[PDB]
Amino acid sequence: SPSLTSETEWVGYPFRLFDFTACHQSYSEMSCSYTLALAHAVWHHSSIGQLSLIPKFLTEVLLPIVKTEFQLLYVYHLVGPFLQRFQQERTRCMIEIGVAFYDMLLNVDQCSTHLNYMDPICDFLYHMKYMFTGDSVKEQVEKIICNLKPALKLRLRFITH
Amino acid sequence: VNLKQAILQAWKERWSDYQWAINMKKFFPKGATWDILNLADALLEQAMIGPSPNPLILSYLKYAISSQMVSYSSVLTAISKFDDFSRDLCVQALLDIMDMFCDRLSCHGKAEECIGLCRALLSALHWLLRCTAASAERLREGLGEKQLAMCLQRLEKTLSSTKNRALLHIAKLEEASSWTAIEHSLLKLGEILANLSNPQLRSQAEQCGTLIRSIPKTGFPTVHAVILLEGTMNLTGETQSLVEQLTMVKRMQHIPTPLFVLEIWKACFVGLIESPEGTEELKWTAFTFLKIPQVLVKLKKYSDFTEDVNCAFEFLLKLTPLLDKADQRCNCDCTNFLLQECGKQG
Amino acid sequence: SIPSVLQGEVARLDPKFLVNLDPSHCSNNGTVHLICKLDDKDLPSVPPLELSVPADYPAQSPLWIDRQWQYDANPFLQSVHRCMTSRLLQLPDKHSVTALLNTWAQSVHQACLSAA
Repeated sequence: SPSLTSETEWVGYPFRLFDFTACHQSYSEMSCSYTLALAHAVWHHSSIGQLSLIPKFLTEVLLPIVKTEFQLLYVYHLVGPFLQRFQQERTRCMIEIGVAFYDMLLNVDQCSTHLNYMDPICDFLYHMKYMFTGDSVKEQVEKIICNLKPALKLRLRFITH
Repeated sequence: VNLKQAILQAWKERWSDYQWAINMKKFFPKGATWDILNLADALLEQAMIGPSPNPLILSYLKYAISSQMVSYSSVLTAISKFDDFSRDLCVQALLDIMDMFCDRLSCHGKAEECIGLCRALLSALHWLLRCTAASAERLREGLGEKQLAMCLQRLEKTLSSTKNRALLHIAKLEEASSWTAIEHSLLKLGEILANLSNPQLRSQAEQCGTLIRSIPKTGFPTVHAVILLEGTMNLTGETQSLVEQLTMVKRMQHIPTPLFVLEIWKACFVGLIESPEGTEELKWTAFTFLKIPQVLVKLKKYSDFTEDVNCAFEFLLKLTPLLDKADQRCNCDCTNFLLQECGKQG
Repeated sequence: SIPSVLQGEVARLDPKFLVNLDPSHCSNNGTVHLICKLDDKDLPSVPPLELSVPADYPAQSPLWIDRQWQYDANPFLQSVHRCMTSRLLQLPDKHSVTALLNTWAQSVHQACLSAA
C-alpha cells in the first residue's frame, strides 16, 4: 500500500498499529488493522495442512514486496506468535523460516538508509534462536552476518556463538 | 622590614622552597593568610621588567599556590590588572599560569569571599576579552602565530564546566552596568576573527560565543479526555478556559504541534460519530463545529501554525474506516464542508 | 554529640597540632573527619591533610584520604608522599591517632634533611 511504502508520516511507536487490541479505542487506521486480526483468527483456526501453504507464499510472492520499515515489522508480526503454532507441528517451518528471515534480513539491509528499531529486532532474533529455531540454520547465517553492516554485525556475535 | 624588601632579599641569593618558607614564617608573627597583607602585588611587579622573565620568581610562585600561602583570587586580581599587552612571552607565561590552578575555584570561606570571587571572575573574563583582542590585532598587524589559537584554548577551558556558567550568570544579576562592556568587546570579537577567516577556528570561537550569550514517540490520549469532558455538560462557558487547559497540557507533556492538531480534529470527528442519536447528536456536532474555530483563531493569534497543520492533515487523511463509518450516519462527505469552513475562517 | 573517647583523646594531644573538624561532609553521625593544622616555625608549609574515623573509634583501624595531585609540582612533596607510604604501611593495627599524627610530623623533618 502507498500508506505503508510511500506514506511514512508516522515515525514514532508502530507496534500500536499492529494490534487490534489497540482498536478497542476508535483506532481503525488502515485496512491492515483488520487483516492482521483475521490473520490472528484464521491461522489460529487453521491446521498445519492449511498453514503449510503460508511459508511458500511468503518466500515466493511476499518476499520482494517489503520495501519500507513498516512492512518489515508487519511480516515479523505475521509469523511471531504463530511460530509457536508452527513449532510443534512442522520442523520444515523452522528450516524455512530461519532461511527466509535470514534471506530478507540481507534484502532489507541492501535497501535501507537508517532504521531505528534494530534493538527489538535483535532481541527477537535472540528469542527465536533460544526458544524457537534453536540452531537449525547456523552455517549460512555466518555468511549472511558477513554481508551485514559492521554496526549491524556487532550485536550478533552471540548469534554466531 | 617591608614586603618588597622581603621578596628583594629573597631574590638576591638563590633560595629553594623550604628555607624560603622558614624565613617567611619567622619574619611575621601573624600569617594573615598572606593575602590581606597584599603579598601578591610585588610578586608580578619584578617578574615582568626583563623581556625574558626570570625563572626564580616563577619557582617562588610555584609552591605558594600548591601550598596554602597564596590563594586563587589574588592571582586573578593581579593578572586582571596586567594591561599593557606589549610582549608575547609574558602573555604566554600568563596563559601558563592559568593552566593549573584554575577550573576548580574551590572557595572555602565566607559569603563575601564568594562575592569577591564572582566579581573577580567577571573582571577576569573582561581581561580575557581585552587580551584576546590584543592577540587578535597582533596577528592582524602581522599579516603561524598560534598565540590567538592558544588564547582561544584558554577561553574554551574557562567556560567548559557548568559551575563557570552558574558563577557568571549569578554575578550578572547582582551587578549593574558591568556586562555592557562585555558585549562592547563581543561585537568586535566575532567580526575580527571573521575577517581572519579559518576553516575551523570560527566554529569553536562562536561556540564559546553562543555559550557566553547563553549565560545571560508515544500517543498521548490524555488530551482526548480533556476535549471530551468539555462538550459533555460544561460546554456553555467561554472559549478561554479550554484554551488555558489544552495549551498548558502541551506544556506538561512533550506534544508535537502536528500531533496536537491531529488530536484536535480526530476528537471533533469522534464526538460527531460516537454521539448517540437524538438531541445529544446535535449538541455534540455543534460543539465540534462551532467552538473549534474559536480556539484555533486564538492559537494562530498567539502563535509557524500554517506549516504544521499540513503535516497534521497528512497524519489525519489516513484514518479510513473510522471516519468512513461517520459518512454512513452523515450520508455525505463532511471533509468538503469542514475544509470550506476552515477557508471561511481564513 | 561527640563521644567522650575523642574528648579524652584530644586532651593530651600536642599543641603543635591545631586539628579541627572538617567543614564539609555530614555531621552528627558515626563517621568523623578531622582536618589538621600545623603551626611550626621549624617546618615549611604542607597540605593540611584529613583523616577518616568511623563509629566506635576504639578497636577499629581507621583510614586517611587520598589526593595524589595535591603533592605535585615539586619532587620534595613526592618524597613526602613516598615517606608517608613507607611509614604508614608498617603501623600496627588498632592504633590511636597520636601515632599517625606523630608519624606525619616526623616525616616532614625526615624529608627536610634530605632536601637540605
